[PDB]
Amino acid sequence: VQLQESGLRLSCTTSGLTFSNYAFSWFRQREFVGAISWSGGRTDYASVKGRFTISRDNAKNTFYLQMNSLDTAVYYCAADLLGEGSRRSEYEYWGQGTQ
Amino acid sequence: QVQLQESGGGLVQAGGSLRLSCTTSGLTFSNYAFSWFRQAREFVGAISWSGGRTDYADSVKGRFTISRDNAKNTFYLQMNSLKEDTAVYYCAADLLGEGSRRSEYEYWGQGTQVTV
Amino acid sequence: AAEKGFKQAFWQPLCQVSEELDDQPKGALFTLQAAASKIQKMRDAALRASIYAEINHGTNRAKAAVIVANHYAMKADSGLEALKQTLSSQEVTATATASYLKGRIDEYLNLLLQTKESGTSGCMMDTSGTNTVTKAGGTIGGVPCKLQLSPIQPKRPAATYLGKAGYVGLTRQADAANNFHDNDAECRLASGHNTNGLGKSGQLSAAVTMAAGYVTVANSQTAVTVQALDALQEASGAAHQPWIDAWKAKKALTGAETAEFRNETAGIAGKTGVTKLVEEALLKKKDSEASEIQTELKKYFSGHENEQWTAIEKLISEQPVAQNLVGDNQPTKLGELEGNAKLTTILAYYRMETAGKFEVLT
Amino acid sequence: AAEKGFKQAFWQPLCQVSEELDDQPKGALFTLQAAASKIQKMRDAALRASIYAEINHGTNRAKAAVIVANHYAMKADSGLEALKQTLSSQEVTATATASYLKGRIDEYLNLLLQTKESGTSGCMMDTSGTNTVTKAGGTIGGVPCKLQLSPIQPKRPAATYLGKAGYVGLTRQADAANNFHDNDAECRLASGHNTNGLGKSGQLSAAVTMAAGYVTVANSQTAVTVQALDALQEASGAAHQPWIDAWKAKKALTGAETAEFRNETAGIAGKTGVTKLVEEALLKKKDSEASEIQTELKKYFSGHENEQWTAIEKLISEQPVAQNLVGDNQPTKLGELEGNAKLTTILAYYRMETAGKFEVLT
Ligand SMILES: *[C@@H]1O[C@H](CO)[C@@H](O[C@@H]2O[C@H](CO)[C@@H](O[C@@H]3O[C@H](CO)[C@@H](O)[C@H](O[C@H]4O[C@H](CO)[C@@H](O)[C@H](O)[C@@H]4O)[C@@H]3O)[C@H](O)[C@H]2NC(C)=O)[C@H](O)[C@H]1NC(C)=O
Ligand SMILES: *[C@@H]1O[C@H](CO)[C@@H](O[C@@H]2O[C@H](CO)[C@@H](O[C@@H]3O[C@H](CO)[C@@H](O)[C@H](O)[C@@H]3O)[C@H](O)[C@H]2NC(C)=O)[C@H](O)[C@H]1NC(C)=O
Ligand code: NA
Ligand code: NA
Repeated sequence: VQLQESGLRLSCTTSGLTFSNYAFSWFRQREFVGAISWSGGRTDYASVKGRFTISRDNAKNTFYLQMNSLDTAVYYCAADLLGEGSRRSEYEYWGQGTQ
Repeated sequence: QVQLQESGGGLVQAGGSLRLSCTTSGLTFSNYAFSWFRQAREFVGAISWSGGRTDYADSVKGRFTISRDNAKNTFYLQMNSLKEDTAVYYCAADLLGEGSRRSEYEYWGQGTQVTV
Repeated sequence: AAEKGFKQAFWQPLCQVSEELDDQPKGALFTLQAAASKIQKMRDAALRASIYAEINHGTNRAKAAVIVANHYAMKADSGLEALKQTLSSQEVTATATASYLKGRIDEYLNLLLQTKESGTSGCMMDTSGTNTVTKAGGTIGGVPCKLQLSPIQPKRPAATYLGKAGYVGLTRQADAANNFHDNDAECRLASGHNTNGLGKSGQLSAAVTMAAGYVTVANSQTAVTVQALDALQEASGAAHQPWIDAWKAKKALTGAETAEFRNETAGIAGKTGVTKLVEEALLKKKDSEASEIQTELKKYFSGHENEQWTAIEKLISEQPVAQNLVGDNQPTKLGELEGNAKLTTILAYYRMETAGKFEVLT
Repeated sequence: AAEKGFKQAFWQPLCQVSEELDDQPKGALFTLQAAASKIQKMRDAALRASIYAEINHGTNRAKAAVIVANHYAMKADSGLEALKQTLSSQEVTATATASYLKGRIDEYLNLLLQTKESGTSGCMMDTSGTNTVTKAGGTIGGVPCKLQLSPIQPKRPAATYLGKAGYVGLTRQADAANNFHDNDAECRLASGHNTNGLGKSGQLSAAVTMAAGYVTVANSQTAVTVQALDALQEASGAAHQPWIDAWKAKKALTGAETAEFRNETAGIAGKTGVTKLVEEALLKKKDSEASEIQTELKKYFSGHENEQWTAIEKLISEQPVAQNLVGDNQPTKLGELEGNAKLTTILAYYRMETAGKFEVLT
């Protein structure tokens, strides 16, 4: 499986994973940025509340970080099976990061 | 589609023995209970899906035995003391069944003729 | 005439088979996904009934719902076992045999397509034997013939060119010299003799078969012969075995259509799991008469026919859950909720509620 | 020399690939069955925990068992969703692409094998270019090469000849005229020119590719050329696309090894479903502090580490069921029972018992 960051609006696109089974979070460096639940019904934000927005598109296997009023750091995405969108969760998969 | 295929029937002298087989294709054999019926329709015998329970009709008890070989997808009737036993014999399958003549059978074979 | 290139009557039926084999992996994916989807629908119904039984604990309606839940859970369980033992092997075997045969056909057709000397002389000729054909898009002389395995997306299984009896278009050919071979087009792949065919200093040592044993190319100056494949029987070790293998594997497919995956309409006592559960949990006896089962079913379903089962399922589907357990403005009636993981955690909530109420009451 | 038959250095690497591709469908069956088996193991543990909870209502451990049951049920649910949405396509695609490519290779190798004039002159020669090779059991000239798709039984495929980087043995060829072609063996499949190759009255109008674009047969009197396939990159529309497709599909496979199918060893609070269930069903708050979760877990598990989860699982596994629910003299401990359908009906029995308790308590 692979989580691949891209992109300001960051994207994280998965391969080899059932995207709809997973909650997703953004981290940066290590600090938490934001999280979305597996169902997408819950979001939690860190320093960034009101400037960044997290979203998911299950049909495109992509999770997004929309950043307004800009942090500098490497941003990493992480996946949490059936997670509720919490920074305290155990993350099973992580990306390589984007600057 | 799913097939239950009986074989082994024929003309047999009274008092002897005969083995009937029922082999399935297209079905998860281990998910099903299996029964024999006959029509000269009446129940002959049944085995539970687990193989742990068998039931025989009064007319065949002590003469016929039944067994299953999951590895070969095959259900057997061992007929002994053949006599009144002349009929077409049919095998039938019952999903997760307990081996009962009263169950609803989802699949039926085409029958094999036994003439004593 | 013998030793000449092949008119469309020869190769078009092979293109038709190739294009249909291309759909076998699509149908395998469709069937595997359909099986899982049906298992998930059984599990959802089991979970709705289980949740209803927790909410309505201590009632005859709840005991009916325990019977309903057991029925659907057993179906979901048996469907997963069938997916594991039977469907997975069926669909992998159909995918592999069809794709392998398609590769054999496509390599042969692609060879004919490229083996030409001009627009009028080559191995792959049009209907009349006037021009050699060319591939453009996924077509060869207008015939759908991609000579590639297409990207795999689910597509409902169908059968036209390969069916229960065999390959409908691959019939006995009584006059290959005139119906398959052109009069003029040159093609060394049409014989093994050295003058007009594959031999160099002399004829090939034996006949050569091509397209997984479909066509026999003699080592003398004579027309090809083809296997009739429209009325197949099971065989082993045949020269054209891959054709038999793909036919047998396709014919074997049952799809997600066996009893594990289908709902039942034969009354309550005969529904999967019902009589055994009544015997084991309610009568607490190993044997039962039909009248004893009917008496229990009257108590919990008010009858033993499909209509009484449907009526309990309607009560289950209409039962609301606590608003806190779903999103804002989202439906709360069990029948409007779907998804195994979603219903599983709702059941956990109500099991926790039951445990706490049991503690308080005792 | 140009336009002569092919020595073993040319075709043996194709046999090696064809043999390894033959195993890809075996790996698909292995993984599809492994995924179902692992889901079933998760479901069995959910059912055991559920049964323990029904039996032991009134104790704190019964609520721990509700949490355990929810964890395993969510794992079983998510594994089935992964099997449906991800693994089925992966394994069908690997089966189809590998089998199709194998069909393309095998049709070409079978053509070379048959296109010979004598025991010393033909298209398929031994290592030294002395003898033509023959099919012998499952070999060609002793090289494993079956040129058949073998019966499919579950097995993990090797990755010796098709690995993460590409086809290790299909490297750049620096001197095909001397290393691939014999000096004397005649073979009209080695060129498209008419004197020694496939042309009849003149050369073929263009180069011909064979084996799904691997080998290019020129229309002049010159040696073949081959694609280097040992360092592949993702591409589309390539002349050798089937090689890329099989490589990409095999490298993509995860097996039944993603998080849904594996048990977790990172403490209780971080285990799938646990924190959310504690928040929703026990604290009844939307967001919790880590210490609040630990306090609840202490009440029910006596701790929050793996060892306390294992201890509750031991209580669950040791719990006996009623002897009438199993055969005479048969095991009764939940941990000695397995099979989803079997455990499902045992849960139904204990749910019926619970219904009987609440009927009086209320
Ligand atoms: C994820 O982990 C769970 C928890 O371990 C696991 O469920 C367990 O599965 C096994 C069956 O594979 C159940 O049975 C145990 O099996 C092992 C191995 O065969 C035995 O050694 C055990 O025996 C001990 O325990 C028995 C009962 O306490 C004793 O009678 C015996 O003498 C031994 O002391 C035992 O039979 C086990 O009960 C479950 N556990 C639960 C809570 O259900 C699950 O299968 C794993 N998932 C995957 C996908 O692997
Ligand atoms: C086997 O049959 C059962 C019973 O019909 C199926 O479960 C049922 O599934 C349907 C959805 O397909 C649920 O229907 C709901 O009805 C209301 C209308 O009142 C509507 O608002 C919803 O959108 C939905 O259509 C129904 O609740 C549900 N019943 C139970 C008891 O859970 C089951 O899916 C069938 N199995 C298969 C494999 O098809
Ligand atoms: Na996690
Ligand atoms: Na039945």
